[PDB]
Amino acid sequence: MKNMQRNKQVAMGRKKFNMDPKKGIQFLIENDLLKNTCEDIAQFLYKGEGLNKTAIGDYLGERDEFNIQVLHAFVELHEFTDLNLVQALRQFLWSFRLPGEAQKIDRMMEAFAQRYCQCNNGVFQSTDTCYVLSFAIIMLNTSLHNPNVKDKPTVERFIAMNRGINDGGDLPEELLRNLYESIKNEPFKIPELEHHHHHH
Repeated sequence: MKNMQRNKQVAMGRKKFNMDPKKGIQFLIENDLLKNTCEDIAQFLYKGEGLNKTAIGDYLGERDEFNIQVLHAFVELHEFTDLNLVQALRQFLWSFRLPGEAQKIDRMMEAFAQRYCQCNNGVFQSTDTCYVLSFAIIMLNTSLHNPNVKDKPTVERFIAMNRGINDGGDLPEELLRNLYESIKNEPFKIPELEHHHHHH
């Protein structure tokens, strides 16, 4: 029952963000409860233990000066080390909103695979494949289930892109069918989704 010091901090921390973003952080970083220099700021700011989505978002998806460092710091806090490339490109652009559309995701992707490689390390050749491939899928899903991009690509086409972008990786065909399956079978993606608006 005796409320531990740490617990008391975690609570007050969430409150800050609720009133204003970057407040809960400065607290832990000011009280030594956290490690500044974009070290721990990643494991926390990136998500935290109940941080306001609107807050973390405003900090992730704009520009700033220090923020850019927080993102580059650690690129593996999207809970998908054992999930898969595609599956990651499905649900990983919410809780913040990416205003502008296809334009910033490019850079964010280069660094995405550049650090996320840890998830596999050797599976996607090195890193280039992980990046170039990632986008290939982001487009697939989009064109797949989109009103402004009514196309509905096929698994074959993907393989057509993989068999060349890999630069030698090749990647099992069966894997391409499963990785792409996560999409066709589990549509939806970047913000501004239908999310079943018909609900009257």
